Amino acid sequence: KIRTLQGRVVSDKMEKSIVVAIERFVKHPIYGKFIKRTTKLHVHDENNECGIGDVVEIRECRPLSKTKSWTLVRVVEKAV
Amino acid sequence: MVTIRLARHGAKKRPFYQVVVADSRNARNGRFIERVGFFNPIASEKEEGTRLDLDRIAHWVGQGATISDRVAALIKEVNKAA
Amino acid sequence: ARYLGPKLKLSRREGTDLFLKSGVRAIDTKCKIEQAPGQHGARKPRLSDYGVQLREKQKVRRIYGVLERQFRNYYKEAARLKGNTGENLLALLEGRLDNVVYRMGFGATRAEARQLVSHKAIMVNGRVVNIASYQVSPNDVVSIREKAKKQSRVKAALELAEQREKPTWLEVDAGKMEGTFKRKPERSDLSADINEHLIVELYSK
Amino acid sequence: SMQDPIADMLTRIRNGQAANKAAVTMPSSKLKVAIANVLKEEGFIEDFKVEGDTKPELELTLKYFQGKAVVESIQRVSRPGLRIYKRKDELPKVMAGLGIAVVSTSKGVMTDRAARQAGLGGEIICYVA
Amino acid sequence: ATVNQLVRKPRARKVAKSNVPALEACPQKRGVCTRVYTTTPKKPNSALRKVCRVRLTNGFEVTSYIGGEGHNLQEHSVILIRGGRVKDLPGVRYHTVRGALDCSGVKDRKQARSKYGVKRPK
Amino acid sequence: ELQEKLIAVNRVSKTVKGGRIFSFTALTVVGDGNGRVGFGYGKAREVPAAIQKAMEKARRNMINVALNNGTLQHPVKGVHTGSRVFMQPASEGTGIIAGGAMRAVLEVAGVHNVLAKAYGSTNPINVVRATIDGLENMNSPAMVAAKRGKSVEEIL
RNA sequence: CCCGCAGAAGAAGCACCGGCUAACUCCGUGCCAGCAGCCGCGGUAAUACGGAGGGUGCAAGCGUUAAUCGGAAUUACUGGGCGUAAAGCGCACGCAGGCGGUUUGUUAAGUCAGAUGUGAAAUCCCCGGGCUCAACCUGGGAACUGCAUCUGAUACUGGCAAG
RNA sequence: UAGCUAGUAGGUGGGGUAACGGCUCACCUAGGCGACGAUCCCUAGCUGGUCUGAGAGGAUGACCAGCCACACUGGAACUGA
Ligand SMILES: [Mg+2]
Ligand SMILES: [Mg+2]
Ligand SMILES: [Mg+2]
Ligand SMILES: [Mg+2]
Ligand SMILES: [Mg+2]
Ligand SMILES: [Mg+2]
Ligand SMILES: [Mg+2]
Ligand SMILES: [Mg+2]
Ligand SMILES: [Mg+2]
Ligand SMILES: [Mg+2]
Ligand SMILES: [Mg+2]
Ligand SMILES: [Mg+2]
Ligand SMILES: [Mg+2]
Ligand SMILES: [Mg+2]
Ligand SMILES: [Mg+2]
Ligand SMILES: [Mg+2]
Ligand SMILES: [Mg+2]
Ligand SMILES: [Mg+2]
Ligand SMILES: [Mg+2]
Ligand SMILES: [Mg+2]
Ligand SMILES: [Mg+2]
Ligand SMILES: [Mg+2]
Ligand SMILES: [Mg+2]
Ligand SMILES: [Mg+2]
Ligand SMILES: [Mg+2]
Ligand SMILES: [Mg+2]
Ligand SMILES: [Mg+2]
Ligand SMILES: [Mg+2]
Ligand SMILES: [Mg+2]
Ligand SMILES: [Mg+2]
Ligand SMILES: [Mg+2]
Ligand SMILES: [Mg+2]
Repeated sequence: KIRTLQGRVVSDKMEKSIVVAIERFVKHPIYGKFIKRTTKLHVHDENNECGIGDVVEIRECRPLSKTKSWTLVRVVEKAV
Repeated sequence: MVTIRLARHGAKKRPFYQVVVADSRNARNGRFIERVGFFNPIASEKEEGTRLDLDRIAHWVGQGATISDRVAALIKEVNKAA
Repeated sequence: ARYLGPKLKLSRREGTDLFLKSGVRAIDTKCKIEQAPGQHGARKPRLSDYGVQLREKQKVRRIYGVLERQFRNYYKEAARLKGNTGENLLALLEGRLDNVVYRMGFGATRAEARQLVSHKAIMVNGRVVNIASYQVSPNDVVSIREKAKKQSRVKAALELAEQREKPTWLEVDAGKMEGTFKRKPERSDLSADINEHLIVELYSK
Repeated sequence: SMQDPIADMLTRIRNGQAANKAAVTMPSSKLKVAIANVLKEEGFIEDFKVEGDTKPELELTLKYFQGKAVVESIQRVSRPGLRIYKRKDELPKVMAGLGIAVVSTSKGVMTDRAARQAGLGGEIICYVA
Repeated sequence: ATVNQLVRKPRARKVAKSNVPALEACPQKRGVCTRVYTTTPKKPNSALRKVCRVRLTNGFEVTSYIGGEGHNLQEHSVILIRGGRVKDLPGVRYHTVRGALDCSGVKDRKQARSKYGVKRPK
Repeated sequence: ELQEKLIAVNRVSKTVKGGRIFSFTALTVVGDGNGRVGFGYGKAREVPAAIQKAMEKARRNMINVALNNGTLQHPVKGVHTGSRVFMQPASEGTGIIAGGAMRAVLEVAGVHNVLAKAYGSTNPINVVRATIDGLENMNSPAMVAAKRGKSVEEIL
């Protein structure tokens, strides 16, 4: 078991790379309402396997570029 | 290196030393790794005044920690008393 | 740090006898105890809620001879302590060393007792204690030291005390001039005229 | 739109008690039935009766004691605009323990006291006094 | 009011301006009397109230009341000003301190001497 | 044993052809120290008469209050038009932590340990009315047991 | 720290007293001089100005000024409101967003439970101990409402599938 | 203050670092950030804590301790663990 996060692929244009929103459903500090917050992450994906809209599991790793410190581990729900 | 030494605390003319493990570079009362005892030089009779956790001290020494002269003296005193 | 003014003046203002005189001579003979001090004494204005609370607090403070900052500290300590706050405050005040000396009878007034304590006449557990605010604890012996044991004031005070009502919470030996503070008094043990509740409200406005 | 059926049910109960209605009827649901069951157990209503197959109707029989309503107050707490969840140490005591608080736990809808006894929190549906 | 609305745009604390902004959160400040004059009070009062328009060390040009009966002030007279308005001079927000630099203590005062910079008589 | 105390005395005026007619209103509150409290609002041309009228009114139309060991039975809110009031039971020794009017009403009622606050308007008559209403409505555990058809032990 | 010496000897002021707010009189002035935190006071009987006597409150301090929170439910999450007091867009359509009737299955994201790790020491609080007492110092606890990971529960909310 | 960015975003390969890395360079791709506030402007050392408050909050960051930055102003490296 390794630490990993799931997220929808917000973009897949930059080659070998995808952007993966990691929406978390946090509670508001004061008002107590539960707000959908988002976390964009530049994820490395070799072979350009991922599509846009694709759900994808990712893990943290040594930084591969200026913005890219995550790698994909497995794709799920990769329908179009 | 890591050392075991007294840190001065208390009031003016009434010192109370906290025995602390700390990186020698750090200031006397500053950053410290572990607090492994105390020593109260003005402590009266019918008071403990000294207390050194000897096991922890032994462990740190094993790790390679130097000991202040005063702390060494305290250790000797504790051993004799016990 | 001490009130150095007229004492029957304070008593008249309060209404009650605050025991600021030895009690050889009656307060009615020493002053117009009924009439309040000053040009406008012969008048009793209707007192507000704040006013009544303040008067009670003043009474207690005068009785013991504690200034306001010290009194406030006492109240805070009492509040912090578990149980009833007014009761705690009364207990602390009683606990004071000058007060215990007075109760034992090594002084006609608390002013006299305080003087003795300041001047180093009183030993607590065979150790000369000098502070009047010193909290005496249960099972504490408190004694006149020999140099003050020859004092005619001390013996006179003892006689007066014998006349007075003896406290249940102390045990005192007149020949030895030593008394054991067995326990801090309970509210039923202290005087009923004191309305501690007013004081609590005032310091909890 | 109807956006809160539990709230609607609570409101119906309140209005019935106000208006001295003997029974109150509303579209049945499983959550509603569970809440009703809890209410009956605690004794704030006399009875409930689900009736129908295609679109079933819950019928609660309301409770009166001395001419006046048994359910003195009945407020929704968690609601769609603002969900409320509490932990076992944070579970509320309604009317200092006299009234009950309906709590949806992992082990089904139960009163606050029951939930506390079990040792788990959940969605605080409503207070009833 | 709606929880969503609050989340969107939270509640603004009511930023209270100071009523003595020339002090600039100082308890007093020194200044030089640009001009010393008397002025008329508001509609429930009649007087000739003594006041001095003063340039402060920090640039501000304020107006300052001069309390007490009589004063030894004139142009180019270095004074200390403090907080406090004359409710009845409109726009006067500051008092001079009697018993400071150029300002003298009040003459022949026996009460509130501390307020008017007067030393204790024998 | 019917302790009574006057909360507020207020002078009110009427205008007539001649000029103004002044009169006094007295809001008093009486109570037996075991649960019963009642307030009264008297009006007369002079203060003592007004107070007497108020006292008579208060003495009649009292109301019973379920007190648990000299304290409230549960936290209770109360409103009366502007005066919205909150009052909460507190541990023995807390004393009455309550405003003016509120303090009076509670004390005569016989509550020895309460935490109160008056929100909204603090107009004495309305605030007293609010407090009495809140105290009246406050039910006990025996009452809740009776209503729900259980024992008091099942409810606790 | 202790012992001795002499002698009440060397040691009390500051503010306030119309209401809020504990404490009142006389004289002087006469909308002047002045006061004032608010409301107000003073135009010839001023408990409000100034002096005096008397009193009240603090006391080696006492007032004033500045500053923050409180009271202030006066930005209202707890905890407000919008017919006439300030406040419903002139009316609609509609994207983002917020919310979502009812049943079953599934997931376990929110939620809940347990554990583990961490949350420096000091500080705060509790029971003790040491300075004659206190302040102050100090032993041991409690707390640090948090965060992370793992293992569960699945009623509710979310996702997915069929109705 | 609604658009900002060309080493800019990503890739391949060299170089460089004690170390990963547009850190740097050549080429390729045309990306990347942004109404969950980018960019721009004003203010500010951060925290344990401190004051206040029933709490939730509000204000604050002297002293003591942890972290950071600076050393007349602006750049630069050398020596060295
Ligand atoms: Mg002092
Ligand atoms: Mg402004
Ligand atoms: Mg006038
Ligand atoms: Mg008065
Ligand atoms: Mg004055
Ligand atoms: Mg005259
Ligand atoms: Mg006159
Ligand atoms: Mg006045
Ligand atoms: Mg005067
Ligand atoms: Mg507020
Ligand atoms: Mg409003
Ligand atoms: Mg309008
Ligand atoms: Mg309209
Ligand atoms: Mg639904
Ligand atoms: Mg949706
Ligand atoms: Mg989960
Ligand atoms: Mg700590
Ligand atoms: Mg001790
Ligand atoms: Mg589900
Ligand atoms: Mg579902
Ligand atoms: Mg490279
Ligand atoms: Mg290379
Ligand atoms: Mg700066
Ligand atoms: Mg800085
Ligand atoms: Mg508050
Ligand atoms: Mg500094
Ligand atoms: Mg540097
Ligand atoms: Mg340098
Ligand atoms: Mg310089
Ligand atoms: Mg340089
Ligand atoms: Mg070297
Ligand atoms: Mg080198």
